[PDB]
Amino acid sequence: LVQICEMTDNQSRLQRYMTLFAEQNFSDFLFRWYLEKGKRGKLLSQPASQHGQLAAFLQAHDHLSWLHELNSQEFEKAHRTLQTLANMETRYFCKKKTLLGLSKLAALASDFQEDVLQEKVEEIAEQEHFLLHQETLPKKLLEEKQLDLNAMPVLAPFQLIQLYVCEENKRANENDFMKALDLLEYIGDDSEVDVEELKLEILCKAIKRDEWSATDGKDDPIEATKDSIFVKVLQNLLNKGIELKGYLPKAETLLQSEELNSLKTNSYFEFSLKANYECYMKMQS
Amino acid sequence: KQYKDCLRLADIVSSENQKLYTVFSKTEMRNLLQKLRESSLMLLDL
Repeated sequence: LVQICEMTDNQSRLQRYMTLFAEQNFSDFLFRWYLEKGKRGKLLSQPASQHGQLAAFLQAHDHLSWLHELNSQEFEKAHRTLQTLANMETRYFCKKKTLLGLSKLAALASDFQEDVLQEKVEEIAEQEHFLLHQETLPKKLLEEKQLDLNAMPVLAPFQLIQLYVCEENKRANENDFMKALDLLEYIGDDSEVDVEELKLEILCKAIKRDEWSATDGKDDPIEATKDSIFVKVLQNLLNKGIELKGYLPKAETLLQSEELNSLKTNSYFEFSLKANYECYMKMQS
Repeated sequence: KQYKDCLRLADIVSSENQKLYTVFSKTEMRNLLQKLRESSLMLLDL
């Protein structure tokens, strides 16, 4: 019957069969048949009288349900479906970003109460904030690692931290280490990753980006180190209003880290690190 | 046929830096989202 209606282009006869054989699930058969033949355009262009049966059929097919929900003006459902699809998307960064942007537009086009709309926009904005750390990865680092933002997976917070602080990021500045520190908030309590160890690693790698040699022993160690990436990270944390006394590892814990083994022999580094720690802790008190 | 850049207009209009969404009427914002959907349909055809 479907093959005859498709070979004869007889849409009025097909609609008559959807009514006549409604009790025998003919609509579900027709929808499966269009899906299997790849005729998705005809599946989504069904008359408004069939939108209830098409909605029920598409519940097993999330990747297509949002298109029907949008066509049916069910923007609140389209938002939820697109948000679930964005949450499940780990394989393509640009696809997750597109799904969140579409989910946000669907929420903004819906009749959500202002309080609920603001909650859903904030939930998406928080995920968009996380994805901005992946989008703002240095283009040269992406080229050197052979990564394409259009084809790469969604990276976990730890993998993004590693890319920001890695030795191959030769142009890492205070903002790259600040983004690596900001990314610590996205590491959940259930992760095998020690957030305090990773915070220590980020700060040790920031310290390693600067030369801690005494340029002509007459400069105030605090003034001489002012342009260092590590000191700019401390200044940025203080400007964000973060309590340095609770947030930073003890100056002794940094000096004990195995990562800093090349700098442990430098008495000027030890003095300058302690002097900066005491200075910025006193600037906050 | 720059359909990907059509969709980036949503990010520009919704940006907190320029607050362009405040100058649109509710009707124009609906029409913009409908136009963006026309561009997304052409991306699905690709």
